[PDB]
Amino acid sequence: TLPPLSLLDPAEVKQKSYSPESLEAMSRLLEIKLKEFGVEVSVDSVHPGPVITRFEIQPAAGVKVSRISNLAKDLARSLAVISVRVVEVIPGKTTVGIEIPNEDRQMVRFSEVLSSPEYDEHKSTVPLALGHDIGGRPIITDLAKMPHLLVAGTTGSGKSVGVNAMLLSILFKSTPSEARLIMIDPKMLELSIYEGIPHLLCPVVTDMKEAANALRWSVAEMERRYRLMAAMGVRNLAGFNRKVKDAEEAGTPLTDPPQLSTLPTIVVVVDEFADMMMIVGKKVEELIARIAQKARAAGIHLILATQRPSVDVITGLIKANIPTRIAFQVSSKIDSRTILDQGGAEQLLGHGDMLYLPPGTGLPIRVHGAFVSDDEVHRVVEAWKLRGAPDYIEDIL
Amino acid sequence: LPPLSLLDPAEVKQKSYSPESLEAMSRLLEIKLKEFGVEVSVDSVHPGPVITRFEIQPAAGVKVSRISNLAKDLARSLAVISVRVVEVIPGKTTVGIEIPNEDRQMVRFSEVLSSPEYDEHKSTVPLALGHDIGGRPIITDLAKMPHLLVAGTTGSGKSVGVNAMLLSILFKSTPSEARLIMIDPKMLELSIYEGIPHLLCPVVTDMKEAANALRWSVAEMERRYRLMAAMGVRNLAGFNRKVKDAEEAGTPLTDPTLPTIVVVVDEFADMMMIVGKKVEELIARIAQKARAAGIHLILATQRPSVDVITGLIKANIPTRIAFQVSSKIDSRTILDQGGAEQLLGHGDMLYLPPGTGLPIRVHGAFVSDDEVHRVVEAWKLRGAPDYIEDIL
Amino acid sequence: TGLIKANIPTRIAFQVSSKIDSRTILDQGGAEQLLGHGDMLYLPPGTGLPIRVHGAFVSDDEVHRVVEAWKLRGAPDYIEDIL
DNA sequence: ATATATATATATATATATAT
DNA sequence: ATATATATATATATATATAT
Ligand SMILES: Nc1ncnc2c1ncn2[C@@H]1O[C@H](COP(=O)(O)OP(=O)(O)O)[C@@H](O)[C@H]1O
Ligand SMILES: Nc1ncnc2c1ncn2[C@@H]1O[C@H](COP(=O)(O)OP(=O)(O)O)[C@@H](O)[C@H]1O
Ligand SMILES: Nc1ncnc2c1ncn2[C@@H]1O[C@H](COP(=O)(O)OP(=O)(O)O)[C@@H](O)[C@H]1O
Ligand SMILES: [Mg+2]
Repeated sequence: TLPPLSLLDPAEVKQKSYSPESLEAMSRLLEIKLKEFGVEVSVDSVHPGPVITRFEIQPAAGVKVSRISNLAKDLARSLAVISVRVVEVIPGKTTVGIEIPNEDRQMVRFSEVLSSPEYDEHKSTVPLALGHDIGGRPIITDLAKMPHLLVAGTTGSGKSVGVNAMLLSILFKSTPSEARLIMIDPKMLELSIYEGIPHLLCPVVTDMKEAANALRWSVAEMERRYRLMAAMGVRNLAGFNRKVKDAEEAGTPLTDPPQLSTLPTIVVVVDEFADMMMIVGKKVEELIARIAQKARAAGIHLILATQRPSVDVITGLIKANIPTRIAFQVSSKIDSRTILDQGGAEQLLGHGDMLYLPPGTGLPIRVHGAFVSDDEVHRVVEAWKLRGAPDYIEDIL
Repeated sequence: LPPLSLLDPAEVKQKSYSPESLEAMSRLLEIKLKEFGVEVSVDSVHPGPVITRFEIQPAAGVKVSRISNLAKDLARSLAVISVRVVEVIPGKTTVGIEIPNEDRQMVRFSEVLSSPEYDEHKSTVPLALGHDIGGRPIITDLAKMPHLLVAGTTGSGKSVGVNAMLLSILFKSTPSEARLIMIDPKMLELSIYEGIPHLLCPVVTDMKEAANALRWSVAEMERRYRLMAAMGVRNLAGFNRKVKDAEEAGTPLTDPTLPTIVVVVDEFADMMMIVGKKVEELIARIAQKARAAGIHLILATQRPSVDVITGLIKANIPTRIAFQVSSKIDSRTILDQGGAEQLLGHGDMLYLPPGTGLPIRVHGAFVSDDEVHRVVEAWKLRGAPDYIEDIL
Repeated sequence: TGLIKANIPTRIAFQVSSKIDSRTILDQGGAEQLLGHGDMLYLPPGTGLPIRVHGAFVSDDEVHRVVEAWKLRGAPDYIEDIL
């Protein structure tokens, strides 16, 4: 009874297209305005895209890539653009990629992302339709193996819309028997509108006295599920669901060290982690650390939307266990490496232009975050409440 | 309402610049840059009230950082206080240097209200806080900020800035829409406001009488927030939709027009220290849902320290205004960038929008305390005050 | 303390022994470069650049003379309930 | 133009010195 | 007795500002 994708707004902005004459002219202009800075290049390919256009240049014989990155602001100021991003390492090809933003920004809608094959047949209970890559290819990842996340970026750069797109990716694919959310929300403006779905376990947790109890129940559920899985000769949640479905195949509900069924995939979401720490502090610090360390094999996954994550806010022991991190628009090369261990997250655009950093890879996949206005979230949540009852667990609080 | 013909009519100045003066200054800028390393060609000039912008076309190979570092030696070599380099102006190729004038002209408040946006501003709490570089008024809506973080080192137009903000709040409102509860610790500012119907109590000048008004504000926001759900509406305009259509259809809608109430918080460092924590962790309570029930704050202080503007108060209010501050140390706790102390003073600010990260150079408006007395007396003469007992 | 620096806009620092003390007083860092013996930089009411004011010398063989010139003209008036 | 030298921001780890 | 706040040393990353 999963909702129809028709509840999302249609693809409209597909009208944009640039003639190859303009690309020729702009590539020659790029070569000239670089050669005016000492570095000579040769535009090799002109790979276009929705928001940016990767002018894949071939550096000369002897020029260093740093001699290009250190002028990624002068070159931008001298091309009548906002800010160019220099992809100092293309994977596979022996080039440097300059990504000059377009004039009219083809917006990305969310039905454009979900209608893609990578989402059609993504066999995980918890996918995440992040958006389109720099060329229109959709980027769809798996929070189940991710296994956690750290949203960041300054004010007005698309963090709330990012979390919204992620949650809607959770909804259009997973029943309450395959996913089950838990949401904390200090400074409530955009997450309250999710209340009532059959995927929650609590109200929208604004009572910071009750956030601690929610996360303590989360840790307790982690412990209980580890006990229950270790008593059944398995090594993670996926193998446990395999065993229970093979049991139901033989029509035999297994023991309960009566009956056991498939277990959900908890998703603990936290918006603006800094405001939560400014209230609960050390009381819910060991809790986040302990639900981030040993809560992958169980299923309790942890999203953490935040502004600039510093060790003052998100401690090192928590960041050292959340290895997949996105960044929308930091302010400098230190606000960048606080969230992404690199630079270049300041050389972006607002309005939802993230840098997805896959787990265990030093190359941020620049992704354009899908746009989801609150009307879409409302027309999805009100359609969920029609399908299920607000199943809550007061025992959590 | 008190009409526009109650303020000082903006004195007519012929000008502070001539085309030959701008041309000579542009040539001087090019020559003083050529004496340095850079090579520069000025193409366009944009005059302004206080700061004048020179959009320069740097030569092929000139890195912007070089001019941004030569900023101070330009300030010296041009015989000015200090200039600032707008490193990237949108949609162009020219770097913008901003040179202070020699004949400052004042931003008089009638010149700010008579602007076409204040008259057309569709709200009840506009903070018409003066012109910008170009000389175009910068009017913002309180209910969308939805709170404020005015600060700046002493003698930076702060009392006058807050007075202009409050006069803007007043000038286009009645007690049925806007309403005020002022907090003036130092016995110094806002003591003039005593008899306007926009007040709910005698101006809270005692400091242990301030926790009372604060607790009443909390109770008021949290009872309006329940009264909303009693009709399913969300914002105060929504709850007003009923009672202003209950007169278009004659509807007896009862207790199952509430006005916006702007708690005017001034020099809150005092209130902080003479109360303690029951005020330190109470504005953080208000700011959460006050933005939906008319309650609003104008949090202002005259020393932005680390223990006065705390992360428990700072993070619930993203809209923040500076003035000429001591140095970068207070710049980083009243704003989040660099250049909030290098302001020409006497009203200049860096307004930071709610959903932006670039503060706009804004020239504050100057309001004569004579005209403040005049307009407060005008309000006292139009209607009459009305207070409430439990405010304590 | 923060309480003392809170509501005292006007400050006067003679030559302090280091720079941390100069920031403790003025928040400027220019008090440690004073030539001693009554030299001081005045941070005027309000704020701004600290003006340097070489203090004036008065000798304890003159404070006593002035105390005498006053004492002869009046008498100690100690309001009882102060202490 | 390109290799170093000096200042600064951020994060870790330790020793004191305060408070509960 | 046992948690915080501060100052320090040290290690990276980043620009500017001098040598060759
Ligand atoms: N995918 C997108 N495309 C275009 N604009 C977007 C997109 N995502 C977000 N925005 C813009 O960003 C704003 C929301 O930013 P937000 O996530 O609230 O930042 P913050 O939470 O830091 O204030 C919206 O006003 C919207 O216009
Ligand atoms: N926009 C302006 N135009 C002219 N003079 C101004 C302006 N803003 C401030 N001033 C001058 O600065 C003074 C305001 O000082 P203020 O910053 O209120 O002191 P404090 O910070 O101690 O309250 C006014 O008396 C006025 O003379
Ligand atoms: N105007 C002045 N010129 C030169 N020396 C001065 C002046 N004023 C004070 N002094 C010096 O200051 C000294 C007194 O300082 P002192 O009272 O010992 O300081 P403290 O009591 O704070 O330790 C005198 O020895 C005198 O020489
Ligand atoms: Mg947000």
